[PDB]
Amino acid sequence: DIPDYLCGKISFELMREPCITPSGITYDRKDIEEHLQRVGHFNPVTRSPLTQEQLIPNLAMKEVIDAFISENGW
Amino acid sequence: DIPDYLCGKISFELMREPCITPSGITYDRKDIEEHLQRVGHFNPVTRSPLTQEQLIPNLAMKEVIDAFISENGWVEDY
Amino acid sequence: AGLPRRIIKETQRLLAEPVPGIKAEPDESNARYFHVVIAGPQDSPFEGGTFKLELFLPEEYPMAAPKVRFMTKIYHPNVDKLGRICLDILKDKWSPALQIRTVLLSIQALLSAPNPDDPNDVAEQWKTNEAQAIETARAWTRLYAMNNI
Amino acid sequence: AGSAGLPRRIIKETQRLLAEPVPGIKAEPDESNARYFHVVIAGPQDSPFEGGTFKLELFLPEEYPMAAPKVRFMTKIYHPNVDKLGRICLDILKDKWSPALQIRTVLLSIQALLSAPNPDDPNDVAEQWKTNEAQAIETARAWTRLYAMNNI
Amino acid sequence: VKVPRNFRLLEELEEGQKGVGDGTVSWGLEDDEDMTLTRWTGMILGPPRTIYENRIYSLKIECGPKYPEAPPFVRFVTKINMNGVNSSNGVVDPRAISVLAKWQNSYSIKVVLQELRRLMMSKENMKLPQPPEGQCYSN
Amino acid sequence: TTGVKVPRNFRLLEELEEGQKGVGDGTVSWGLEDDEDMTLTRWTGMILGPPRTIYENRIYSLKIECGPKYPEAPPFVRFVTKINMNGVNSSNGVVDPRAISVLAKWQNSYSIKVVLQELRRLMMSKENMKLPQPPEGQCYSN
Repeated sequence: DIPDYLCGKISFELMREPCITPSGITYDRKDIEEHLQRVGHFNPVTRSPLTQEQLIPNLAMKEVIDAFISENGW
Repeated sequence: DIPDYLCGKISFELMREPCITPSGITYDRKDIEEHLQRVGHFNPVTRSPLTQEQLIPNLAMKEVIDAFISENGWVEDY
Repeated sequence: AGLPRRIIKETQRLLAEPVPGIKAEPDESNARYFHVVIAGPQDSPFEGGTFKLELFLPEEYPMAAPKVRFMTKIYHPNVDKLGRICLDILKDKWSPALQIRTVLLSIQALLSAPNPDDPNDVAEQWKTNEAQAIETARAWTRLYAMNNI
Repeated sequence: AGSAGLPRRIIKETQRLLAEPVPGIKAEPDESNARYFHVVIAGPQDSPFEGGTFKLELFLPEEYPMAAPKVRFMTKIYHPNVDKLGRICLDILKDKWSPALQIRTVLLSIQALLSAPNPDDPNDVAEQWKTNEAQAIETARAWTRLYAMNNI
Repeated sequence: VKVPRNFRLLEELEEGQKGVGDGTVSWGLEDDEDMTLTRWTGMILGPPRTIYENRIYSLKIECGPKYPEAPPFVRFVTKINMNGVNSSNGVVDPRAISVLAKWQNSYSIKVVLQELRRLMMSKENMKLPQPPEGQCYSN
Repeated sequence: TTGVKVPRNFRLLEELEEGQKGVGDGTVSWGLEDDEDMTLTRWTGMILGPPRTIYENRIYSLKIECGPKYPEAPPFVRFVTKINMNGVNSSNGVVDPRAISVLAKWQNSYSIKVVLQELRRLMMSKENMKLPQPPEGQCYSN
């Protein structure tokens, strides 16, 4: 139970600072970020183009997490 | 049952079709498309200029939702 | 009541826990209609009194603003002879993300923050004679606010 | 010296794999080294590699997942994308690599290659593949008996 | 959706400051302090091709606590000979004025004020000799 | 946090490439014996004489063996070309990892490229410089 949905797509654990991407994909902020200065400007999952300006704080998944955390804290 | 965090910042029900916005707020798709032709091309909540094309789907949530519609298991759409 | 959920939901939360100062309630078989009572803000020209208003949600709401109107008389640079309150969220400036609790709040800040830098006569007066209108205010609150049902 | 020290991503991938294993591949980290995996891919029915079974071996370099993992074949196979050293040719092993992919994905492509031998990369095995298919199959079918049959 | 007496009146109000431009019918709170917004003035110009020919006729209209469910009272300040305009004192008979008589909660002050102006046209009354202009009702 | 040891095979592949890509000068060099050898065990290397020494330009050529614990353990090295040199056996050319230091204290960070160059730094030790060689291009018999 850390259901898969609450996970970095790169990092694979629980998201601490969820941000979402024009194609609509959510990452842990840190990771997506590494990924961008280190493997290059593009969305890891859609290969669509991409940069660090274009990342948006997915505040509603922060709450899903927030919730889920105390209620279970891991 | 519906936690808040799974609802419209405008419909107040549980979202069928979440979108997130530039400053980054989610609302059900039918609702904010409406706000955007009935009330104004700005964000309900932050009110930065905001168009419908700036909307992104928020598939993460799309899932947290389904998750929940199965587990908690309540009330209907689709 | 056959009637949008968002409303039912806004209702329970308001009753099941309403607001420091303010009484709100729907009305039997006009479920869109609410009778409401602001406390005179403490330390406010209207301190004493207690203020009848009414609200209603029109069909287009939350797309449209909720219609709002004081029932009681009150000197106030943004209440007029008929209690047409005026207040950006209420005319042009409204979003649907805001709600009834939000408007109840803003009328209520509204009492203690009166805004004359608007300006209407009470517009003039009230600025040009800042504690001079508060007698008026207080008096009024005194005549109309206190001992009304 | 304990076991981890290891990234949590890696622990987790490892552990999903032992749990729901890909069908027809065995893969298992080296008890000595927690980054190296011992792979065995079975040769896909109706491919020319059908009867046999093939050792491969995977590794996590340090920056995984910002860097792909390493794979190669260790039985010998005849196929346009594996060289005589077992090096594998896969876009995702070069620079279609994304951190969103992973060990399981990598295993899955590699067995798909066993299915859908990609003759034009552009090497001589590839030539012979496009020029002469029949022999090209025959010959893999045969190596498969020569070397990839009961390395048991 | 059920619009209750007050805003529904508040509607007519503001409404009544824009108009129908097109001159004719027109209306008004009688005194803006009257939060109950009980009493109102009206105002209807003549039909042309009629004895009513551009005449400024003032009415007063009252809406009681149940409007617009119930009709409102209407009556006439400026004298008029017109079917169902009591001509001792201007009061309008609602039996006899089908808008009032068959009244709908959808109706209102523009509505009634307009309908008389239809009825002034009526063969009924475009005849009918009139009181001398703008003399009228004592009370 | 430091970390991660490369296994044998992928470390070999690397020396494989490095080995065929550059090289400094033509100075030392290695590649596989058999390039069909998936086990990657046996290699060849070659080194030239350094300047100013008696070894001055002949080209030596060596054989390397990497076993299973490479590179945690060093590889076996012998000369094919006959050499007269402290560390090397004059009968069969076999380097004696004892006594010969890179071998004798191996790091797992070491590689064939390194050994080759080390053999050559040593062709400048003063103990080895002026010793009489055997005739250019003979090889140890076997």
